[PDB]
Amino acid sequence: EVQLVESGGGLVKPGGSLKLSCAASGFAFGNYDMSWVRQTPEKRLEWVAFIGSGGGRIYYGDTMKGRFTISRDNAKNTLYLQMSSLKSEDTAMYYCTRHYNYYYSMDYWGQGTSVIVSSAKTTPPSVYPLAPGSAAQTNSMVTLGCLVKGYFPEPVTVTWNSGSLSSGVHTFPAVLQSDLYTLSSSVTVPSSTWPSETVTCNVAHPASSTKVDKKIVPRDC
Amino acid sequence: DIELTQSPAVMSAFPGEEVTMTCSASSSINYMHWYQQKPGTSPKRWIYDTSKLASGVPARFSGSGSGTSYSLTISSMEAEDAATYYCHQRSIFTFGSGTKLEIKRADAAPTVSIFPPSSEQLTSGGASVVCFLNNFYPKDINVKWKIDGSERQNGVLNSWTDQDSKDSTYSMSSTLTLTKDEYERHNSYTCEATHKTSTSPIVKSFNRNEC
Repeated sequence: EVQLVESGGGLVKPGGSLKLSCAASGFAFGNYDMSWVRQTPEKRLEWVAFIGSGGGRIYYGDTMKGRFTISRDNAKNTLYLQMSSLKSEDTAMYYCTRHYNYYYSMDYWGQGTSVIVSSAKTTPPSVYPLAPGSAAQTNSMVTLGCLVKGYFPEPVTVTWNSGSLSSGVHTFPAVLQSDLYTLSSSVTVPSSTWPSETVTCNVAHPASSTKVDKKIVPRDC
Repeated sequence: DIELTQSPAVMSAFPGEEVTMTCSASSSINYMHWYQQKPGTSPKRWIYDTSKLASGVPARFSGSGSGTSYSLTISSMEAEDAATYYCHQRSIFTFGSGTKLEIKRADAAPTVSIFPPSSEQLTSGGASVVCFLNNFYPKDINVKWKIDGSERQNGVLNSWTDQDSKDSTYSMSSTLTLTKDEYERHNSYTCEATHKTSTSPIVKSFNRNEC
């Protein structure tokens, strides 16, 4: 029933601005105090802003320094957060939350909306097949991979045979090399089934709206 | 101001054990709350008002404390309890930094494999050598790279996965990035894993001038 759905996140340059929204369903939105809480890339949680049922009382967190503005429209069951003069340390996941009673625990949370503040620009990935080659294996199982390099921003989603190959998959967290992310994914299959039966990795980058398939084929030596 | 710290930062236990984690305050405050988070999803209300369980919380969980010290306790821990737990209270700007509870299991050596740079990455002037270390335990593990008989530790990046949902193992990638010229200038590439399942390392290698 109770639903908290957030929107408005994205990538912005330092100094810029962005307005986040949080639509509500399932309860009497006007009866409840609401807040925004943010989680930094370091998984640090900070109380960014608070607003009472009526919108008459407001609080902001310590490092906010005048650059945030929280508001609400109890006629459209929507909570807002306007951010100004953004800094890199304002990069975080931003959550819309609801308060329970006057000790101020937070009994419902939204799904989150991601805010990234940097001068970097959106870049599609490169996708390279990882076949064994000069390092051929010789047991009952064989491990293959795909290398995903040079994309911005996160995230990417990796699948194998369009999701059919799900067991035996390890997709590792991306790492930032020079404002560009790099990631690898491995899959293990029976030695008897490759290349007898094809293996393809599927890479999707939503931000650049790119889709690419890479078949894993034995090399020419 | 009034600020919170948590201890321990990381801990692991077998299912069936008692578990306790502590949250302390620089001065006296009351009505402490506790939130549960698992990777990829939002924090979730778990305990509130120092001792009240939120809905859907097993009775194995309990919260207590007063003044400057509070704790969260779990009897007969279950695998599903594994998560990060954060404390917070109505007068605090920054949440406590969290206790991450992980699952203890039987030791296991990694499955290791190494991959030379792909032909198409070479065509673009770059050369990544990739080494996977899959399904080991505990998380602590050492990887060494040797090029042509010499040890190398410059262009290496290491990345671990979260503890696995199904079997509680860890996997990691270890990537050595070079340009094409430096790759073309050496022949033997070795990836070496020293774990505590093994006084003797696990070794995987290739020669560039083959294939």
